[PDB]
Amino acid sequence: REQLNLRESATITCLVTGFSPADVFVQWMQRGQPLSPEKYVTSAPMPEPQAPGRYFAHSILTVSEEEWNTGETYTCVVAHEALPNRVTERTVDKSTGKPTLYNVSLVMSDTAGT
Amino acid sequence: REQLNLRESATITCLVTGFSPADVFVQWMQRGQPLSPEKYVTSAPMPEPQAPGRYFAHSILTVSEEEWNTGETYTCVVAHEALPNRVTERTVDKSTGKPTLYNVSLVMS
Amino acid sequence: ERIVLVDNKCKCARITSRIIRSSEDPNEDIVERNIRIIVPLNNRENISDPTSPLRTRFVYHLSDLCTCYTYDRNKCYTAVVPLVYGGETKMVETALTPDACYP
Amino acid sequence: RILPEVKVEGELGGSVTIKCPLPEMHVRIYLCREMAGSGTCGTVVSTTNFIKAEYKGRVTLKQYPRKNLFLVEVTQLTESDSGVYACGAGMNTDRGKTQKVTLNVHS
Ligand SMILES: *[C@@H]1O[C@H](CO)[C@@H](O)[C@H](O)[C@H]1NC(C)=O
Ligand SMILES: *[C@@H]1O[C@H](CO)[C@@H](O)[C@H](O)[C@H]1NC(C)=O
Ligand SMILES: *[C@@H]1O[C@H](CO)[C@@H](O)[C@H](O)[C@H]1NC(C)=O
Repeated sequence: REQLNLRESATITCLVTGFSPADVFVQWMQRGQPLSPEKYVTSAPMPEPQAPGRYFAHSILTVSEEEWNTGETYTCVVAHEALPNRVTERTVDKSTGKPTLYNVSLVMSDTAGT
Repeated sequence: REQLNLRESATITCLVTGFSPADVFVQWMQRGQPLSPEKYVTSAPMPEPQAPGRYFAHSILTVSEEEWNTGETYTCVVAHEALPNRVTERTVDKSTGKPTLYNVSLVMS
Repeated sequence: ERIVLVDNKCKCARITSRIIRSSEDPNEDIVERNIRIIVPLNNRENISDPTSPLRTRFVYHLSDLCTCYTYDRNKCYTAVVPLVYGGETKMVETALTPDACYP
Repeated sequence: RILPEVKVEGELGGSVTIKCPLPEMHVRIYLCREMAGSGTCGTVVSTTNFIKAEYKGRVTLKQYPRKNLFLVEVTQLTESDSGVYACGAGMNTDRGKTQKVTLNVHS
């Protein structure tokens, strides 16, 4: 929250935990198209405190502050061996990550019906 | 309820059972004035399957489906020579059933 | 004691009914309507593509209750994710619902 | 939704193993002790290497694809292990439980 107050930049972090062994592939997509490695930086796979041999890795993506407030959904897609499909992904936008508004307009009609 | 979801017509039935002898008369009133004979149909008396010497009838009034939707009474008047005043009547409305109390339990936790 | 009148699993409505056995009085019984809609509150417009605005409307006509909001636990939803690793682009099928289906 | 509440006795030396159903598709299978005060469910045993802090080193997981019983065993009983242990699957823990059962101390 305090990072989206200076109105300078926003950092979204993709954290992959529990994977073994190391050397996992991670990248970012912006509205269904990938980005160059000049805007996101991944970290080397480091060991895990409570795990015998499981690891973890971080991938930060920095974007302009106004590029995140208007929408512009970001996705992090990763590909480690162990995945049953070998590829998975997650996604965030301004309306999903720690929102301050549950704008609900649920309507229910034909309660009796047949 | 099933017949009103077709959004075409509404069918009200005046059921006259348990009278004796025959020759019962049925009319369909609305706000005092009667309805045309081409709006309702009356069947002939038939004997009761269990009761030996009694009868029954029916009287179907078919109206536009939307017209049922706004109040509108449709009271059925029956004349038979055994009634205390020779005339009886019944009425229904869109609102003619019960309280139907809603019991909403909206949850935000 | 309750008949499962509806067990919709794509909009998640769980309408049902029963007859409440009141006292041994004249039959002024009560018929139950335990409708139980569950709101996802965090799903997307299409359930199978995480790129659309999230979700404002929740329409429940109980006559078309016998596009969806939720995800069927026994069903699998996937997508094509356009990864590259350099110059080539192997558009590979991802999983939007890891654990409801396996390769 | 199975509720096979059994009365398996326990003690310090005593060991009790619960039985649970498995989908066998290598999902997340877990045993979870529900907390009455919290109103939520806290995983005591999971598919991963997680073990509850109170139950560290005294619990064992035992999976048979052959016989379709998913069973977990507790080495020692401190007599405080009396609660709703529910098994299950899916990533979720609370809303995913398949069968629940409450174990017991002494007898
Ligand atoms: C909240 O939802 C309503 C209903 O569609 C919409 O008109 C309004 O713009 C929404 N508010 C915001 C801030 O998006
Ligand atoms: C519905 O009414 C019954 C009794 O009339 C009550 O026990 C129940 O709590 C109500 N349902 C709610 C409040 O969701
Ligand atoms: C978004 O919704 C459309 C409409 O059904 C459907 O093709 C799909 O769920 C989504 N589109 C894509 C390209 O995935």
